Amino acid sequence: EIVLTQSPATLSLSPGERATISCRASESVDSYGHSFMQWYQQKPGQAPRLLIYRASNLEPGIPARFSGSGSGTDFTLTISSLEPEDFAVYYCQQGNEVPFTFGQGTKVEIKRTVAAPSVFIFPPSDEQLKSGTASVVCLLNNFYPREAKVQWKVDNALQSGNSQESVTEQDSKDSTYSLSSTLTLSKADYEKHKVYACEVTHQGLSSPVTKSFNRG
Amino acid sequence: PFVNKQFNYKDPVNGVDIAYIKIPNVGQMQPVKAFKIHNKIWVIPERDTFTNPEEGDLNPPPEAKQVPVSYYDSTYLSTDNEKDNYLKGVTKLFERIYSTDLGRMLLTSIVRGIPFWGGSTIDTELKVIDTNCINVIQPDGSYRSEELNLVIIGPSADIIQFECKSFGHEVLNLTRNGYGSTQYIRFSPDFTFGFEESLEVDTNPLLGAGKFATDPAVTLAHELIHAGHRLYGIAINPNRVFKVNTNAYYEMSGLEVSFEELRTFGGHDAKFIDSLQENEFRLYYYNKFKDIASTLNKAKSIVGTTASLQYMKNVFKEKYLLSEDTSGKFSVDKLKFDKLYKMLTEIYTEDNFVKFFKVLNRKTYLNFDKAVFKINIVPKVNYTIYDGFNLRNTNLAANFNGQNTEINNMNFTKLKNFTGLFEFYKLLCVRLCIKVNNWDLFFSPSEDNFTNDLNKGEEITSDTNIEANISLDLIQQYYLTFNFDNEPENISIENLSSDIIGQLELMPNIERFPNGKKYELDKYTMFHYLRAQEFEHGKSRIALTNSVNEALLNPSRVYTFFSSDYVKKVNKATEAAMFLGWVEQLVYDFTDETSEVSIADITIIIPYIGPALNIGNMLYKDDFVGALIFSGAVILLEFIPEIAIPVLGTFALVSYIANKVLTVQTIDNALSKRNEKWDEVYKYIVTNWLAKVNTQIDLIRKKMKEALENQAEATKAIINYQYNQYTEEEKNNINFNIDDLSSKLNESINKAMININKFLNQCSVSYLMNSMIPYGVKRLEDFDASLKDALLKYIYDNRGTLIGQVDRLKDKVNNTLSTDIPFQLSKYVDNQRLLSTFTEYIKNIINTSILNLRYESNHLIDLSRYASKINIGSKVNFDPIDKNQIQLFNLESSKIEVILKNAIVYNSMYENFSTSFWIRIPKYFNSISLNNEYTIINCMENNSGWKVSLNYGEIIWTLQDTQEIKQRVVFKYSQMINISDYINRWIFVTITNNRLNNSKIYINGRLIDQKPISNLGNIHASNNIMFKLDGCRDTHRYIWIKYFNLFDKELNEKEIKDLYDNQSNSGILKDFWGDYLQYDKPYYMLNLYDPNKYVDVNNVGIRGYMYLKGPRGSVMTTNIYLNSSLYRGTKFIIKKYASGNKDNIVRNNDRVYINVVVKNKEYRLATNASQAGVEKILSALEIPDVGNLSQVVVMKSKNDQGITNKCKMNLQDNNGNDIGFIGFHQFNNIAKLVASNWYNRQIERSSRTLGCSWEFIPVDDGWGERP
Amino acid sequence: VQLQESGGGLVQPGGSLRLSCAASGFTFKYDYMYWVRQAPGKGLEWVATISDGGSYTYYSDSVEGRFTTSRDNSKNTLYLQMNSLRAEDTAIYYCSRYRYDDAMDYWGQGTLVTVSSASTKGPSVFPLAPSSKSTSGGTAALGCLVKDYFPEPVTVSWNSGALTSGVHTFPAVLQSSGLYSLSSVVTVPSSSLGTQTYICNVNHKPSNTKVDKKVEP
Ligand SMILES: [Ca+2]
Ligand SMILES: [Zn+2]
Repeated sequence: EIVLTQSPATLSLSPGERATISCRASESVDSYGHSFMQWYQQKPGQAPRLLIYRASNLEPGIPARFSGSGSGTDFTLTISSLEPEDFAVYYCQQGNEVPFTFGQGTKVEIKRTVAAPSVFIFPPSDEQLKSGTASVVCLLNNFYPREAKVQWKVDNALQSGNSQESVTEQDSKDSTYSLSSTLTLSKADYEKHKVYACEVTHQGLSSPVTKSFNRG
Repeated sequence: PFVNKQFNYKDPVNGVDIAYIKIPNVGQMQPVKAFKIHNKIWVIPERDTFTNPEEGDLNPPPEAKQVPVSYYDSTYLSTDNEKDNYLKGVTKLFERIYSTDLGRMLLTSIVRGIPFWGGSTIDTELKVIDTNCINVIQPDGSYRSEELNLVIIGPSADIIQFECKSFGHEVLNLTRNGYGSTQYIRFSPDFTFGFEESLEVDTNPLLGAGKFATDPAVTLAHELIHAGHRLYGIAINPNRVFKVNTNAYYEMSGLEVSFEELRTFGGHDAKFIDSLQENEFRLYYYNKFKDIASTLNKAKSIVGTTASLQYMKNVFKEKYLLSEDTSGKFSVDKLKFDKLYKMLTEIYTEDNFVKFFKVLNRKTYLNFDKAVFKINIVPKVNYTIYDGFNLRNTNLAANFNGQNTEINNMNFTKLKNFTGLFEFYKLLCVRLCIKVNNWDLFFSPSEDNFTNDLNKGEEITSDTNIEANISLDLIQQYYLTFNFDNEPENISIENLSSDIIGQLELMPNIERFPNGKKYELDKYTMFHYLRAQEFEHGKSRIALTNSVNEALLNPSRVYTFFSSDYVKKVNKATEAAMFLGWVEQLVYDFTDETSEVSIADITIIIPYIGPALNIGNMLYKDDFVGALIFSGAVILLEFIPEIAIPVLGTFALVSYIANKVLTVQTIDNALSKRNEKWDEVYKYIVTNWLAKVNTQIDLIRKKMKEALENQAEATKAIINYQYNQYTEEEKNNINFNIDDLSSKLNESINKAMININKFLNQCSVSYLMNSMIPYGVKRLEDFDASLKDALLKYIYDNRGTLIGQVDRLKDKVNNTLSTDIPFQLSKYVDNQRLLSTFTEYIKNIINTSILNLRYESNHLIDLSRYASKINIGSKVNFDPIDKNQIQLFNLESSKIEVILKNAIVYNSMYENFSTSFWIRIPKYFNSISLNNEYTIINCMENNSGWKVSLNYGEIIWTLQDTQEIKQRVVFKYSQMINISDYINRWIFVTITNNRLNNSKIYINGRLIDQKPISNLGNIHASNNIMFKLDGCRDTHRYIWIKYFNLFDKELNEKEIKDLYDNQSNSGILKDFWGDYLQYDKPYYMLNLYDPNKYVDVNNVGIRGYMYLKGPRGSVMTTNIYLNSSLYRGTKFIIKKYASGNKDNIVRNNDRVYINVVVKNKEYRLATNASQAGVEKILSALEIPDVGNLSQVVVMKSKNDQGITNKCKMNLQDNNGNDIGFIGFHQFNNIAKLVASNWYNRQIERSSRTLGCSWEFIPVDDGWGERP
Repeated sequence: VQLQESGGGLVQPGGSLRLSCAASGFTFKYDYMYWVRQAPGKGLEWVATISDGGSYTYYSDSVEGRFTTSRDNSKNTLYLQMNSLRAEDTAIYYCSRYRYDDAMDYWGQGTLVTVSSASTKGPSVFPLAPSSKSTSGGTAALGCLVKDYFPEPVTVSWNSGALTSGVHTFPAVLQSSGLYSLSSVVTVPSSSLGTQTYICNVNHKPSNTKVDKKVEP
């Protein structure tokens, strides 16, 4: 088993800058005068896409900003001048011998200026209550960077471990994110409480913003 | 001695040996004057105008005889002077015959063969047959009657139709039932036939041009041989003929050839009769002799003479060689008969006579007469008893010169052939027509002529019969047993009636062949291409010679098969002090256009045989050499014979329970009768080949000889059309002779024929050996297989009886039947030309291979003609430079499958056999390869068979008998080594096997590993051989393989080495890996004398120099390899200066330039040669700046003298002289590159490695190092 | 020139399943073919390779003795027989062609193999009504909570795939219940809201559950 250590593990970079991802084989990856290192790009929900083959050969149909180099145990994929279309997980892959093996992945995130979330607050449908649980959703729409604290408060009693987060991926026109936070309570807990609010902290906000409703 | 008197025709009748006599006749005939030249022999110098009363006139008949030559002269032999001459000529020829051993002996046999007696309606009495006597008129008018063995007459209408004739009977077949009859030979010594030879040129170089004359003593012998068979009553029935197919456009419209005639000519013609038919006849006449013995025995009385019964009984005893006992009873001894019959039928033959007279003679009845000549042998200045025409101590003594009708023309008068040139013809057209003379067409014998009993099984007993070739030595042992006196008596007999009534023995029956007969064909045939070469014959001045027919449609219709160069040269337009010329120059082109020559069985190929005859099969165009290599001799043949060897009848042995002796006897009989059986089948195939194949080739041979003649006549003519428009004048001023121009072109033509004959000889044998004999050898190997089982089952079942010898025999049986009985052509053929061709064919083991894969004209093909099919996988790759090099990758479509023909393989073929190949195994790079044995050549049917496989650092050979278990031999090499002889370089593998012994693996001619296989098998012989990487678990791997061969024997050490040198391609230089050295291709240099160094330049230009510096790096992969780095130093590119070669391969003795890359810029490698002392330091000079400096290098691969070598680069100065080989100076300093002549002086006196020993190393994926 | 791989679905631990990659548009019968897999939100892993003639196969040590790869060159099809499945085999499964002697260049869409004792549930669809207190502005947001389904995936679309700008659809979250849940939202003018009607097209193909929920105040 040839192990391919890929680094850096994450990489966040502005468009038009240089990306240099670097792969490293435990044993040699060369034979018959070749290095059978390939580089792949995968976007969410798509099959991996060949970029580069035998170490240095650009795949026809892939644009020039991608080059590959190296030999033996050390290979390097550089992206000459990044686009925002290039948020991906990039993988090196050896083909020298069985077991054919992959790198652990490298996550190119793209950078943009700071963008303020829009907070939206959503009460449980009536239909949902009659089933005996309540979901309150808190949408943060179109922001960057990803880091965000979303605290749930109910009668400003701070809730914890009864809500989950989810994030879209970068939305390359904008390199923006969106996020849902979803507090689930039983029906009994929800209707022995009046005011529901989700408070958000983020770089694009001068001070924490809260959206609230009450039942009715 | 043979004729004691001179006679003159004018000498007066005396009743005794000069007499007017009478003969058997239909109705009344008048007496004719005859002379008794010898006991029982008379001559009647008179045109035969009375034996055949349905020929009245001596004129040409209204419809012409179907013979190629004929001659009518109704006034011949009409006067007395002629009659005298005739008498003298015939006498002379008997003396000529009787003066040879074989002659003295034939004639004794003739005098001795009195026709039997014969008559007698009564069982108990002997009576003379009347037709076997003449009535001899005496001076006083009375008549005595006289017995008579033979009479020579003048000829009938067709003067040259010489026959044996006899008088028949109501019931008895006197010439076929052992009785015999008097024989009447129609003959003249005043005429002879003309024929052409194209065979003696290879023993007799300055020989003739035109026709040669048949020596008339040979013709008379031919007739006396017939007379011999018919006097001993053993002539073969004339209904018994060699029937010919006749319907195909190219087949001889027709041709009677009787078995009697085949027998009589002998030599290779007698060999068309198969053994079965030969035996049928011998048995038939043996039994007819028995019936004579038993007729004699019943005889108690004897009428019509005063001689005793006993006396007459005793005459016939001596004739038929009967055994008499004490009681007077007679019987035929099979042994004494066998000998007598052999002598009459196999020794008394025309071919044998030719040996004794030492004359040139047609060599086969199929070599037709072409002319007829008047001659006159009576004067000794023309013809002697001892030399015939070829007179000692004269110009005529030499190369059968006396019988050359051109050279000895004062002796042969040309006569008219009364057979029209297109009297008998077929008409060939193309969908232009041409009449073609029947006697120019092919002989196609019907398959019905060739019968055997090979299919019949045989029961072997302890009784079984064990048999038991005609040299001059053997003829001598017959001669020495002869008794050359006790001549049979002339005895009184009682007068027959004065007119002896008799009819000639009535022959068949036989029929005018239909006369051509149009054929519409699609291609132009070779006869068209032959007619195009003809003209015209002709006068004004046409003869615009040219290629591409229609030439046909003039003239000049005059096709040639050279090359406008030649058509253009001699279609000018040239005079007159530029005759001369022109002439000088055309004597040259001819001998370069005709002596022109160019596969390892057909060594010499003449590439214009194609164009001349359009061969043939003949769709083109003219790389006939391409098609010949691709397909072999078969493209020459006009019809493909079928090789019909049936499943041979097997032997079953009879057991003799509790009987040691009869049980061993029966084994010994089984084995010997097997030895007989190969002989039987070989003999059968040779016979087939002689009649159906070797005859097609001999026609083509004559046709070439003609094509050449055709061209030299067309050329000679076009010259004289010129020289004639001239001088003239002077004219009387360039006194030139076509007679010496002829002399010059015949020498030329003969030289061509020495090549052409040789080429066609090899075509004939090669076909025999590789397309006929193998089919036999297979049925023979199955026959053995099955005899071996039987014999071992016999030895097993009688082991009780054989207590003391069960081993000795099993070993005898296994040793005998495991070994092929070798084919020897000399056992079957008498003819030294074919024999020496065959000896040379055998000399090369490769011709004997049963598989010989080679890339030719754009496919991989089997040159041994044994593969039924060669399936080439889609992703196989042939090296564009040397397509014999085959790359197979680890894909399943990169494979080649070879399938042998079913009718040619046998179960035991891999019991003694061998295989060789070259291989390049790339270096192993990856760890999965460390423990991964994979197959690359696989010949295995359900677990059994053989395979070649590879593992890390190993080549493996494996046999698996018969459903387990294995044996295995291995060659192991290291990848932890500086410079390997083996890693990624071409190596020559040979695996030999001997079932009773061991397998051996050889590598580059050297024995590596051997191991016993005597514990096996047997092996299941597989149809298939798969070339494919099977089981290789490195995705990226491949191998290169080439020059695959398979052999049906176990090669010895020497054979293997020869084979190694033969396939080394030593005319061509090679790089380090073994591939051909190429132009315009970068190479790193390795000096073999210091391999831990590489080349550098300290400085560019004449100031700098090149030097060796060290060390080289290492290259490695942990656990897999460790080697010296080879991609180091300053690269070299070899550039073209001189050439030819359309191609890029650097050949031995090429003159080249050597460029030298420094920092991606090429420089010229050069030196100042007048620099003092032997060593000239080399430099890298700016390409356009070499000045007049020494830079041309001769690439070498051998020295001289032929010993190959690693000193590649002999630098030369600009005058053509050697400076020295390139190597390096030291031990001083500083390892500069020098050219030193010292090196040239060593290479001739030793083959050791020297400072000039280099190897060129190109980049190669199989080495994998990274520059 | 494409590869459609089928066979994917839910299956009990210890159970079995057979995938079928369907090749068209190129010379299948000459090319090595590889199977590669990716556990949800995780790295790519090689599973197996099969030579062009089908005679030689290679397996990753993790699936050796347990998966078998075969092919039928006549129906241009590749097969992955898959036995005694474990939880860790849960993954999207890709076939790819190996262009000799370079790389795997063509890949299919993949097919999801989910290994679990759990049972298929179709989801519940709840609207997320646009507040109300809104505006202001512009620009109000609304959406769908797709809740309690197994297994992945569901797919959402708006107005039959018409409205697709301003649309965000979230990764599903494996809740503590053991059932997944996602939500999908869209921002739209306040203005056009009581007039322009918005509809939520939800699809859990794995239960044959199509829900078309209308979202409104
Ligand atoms: Ca014989
Ligand atoms: Zn004859």
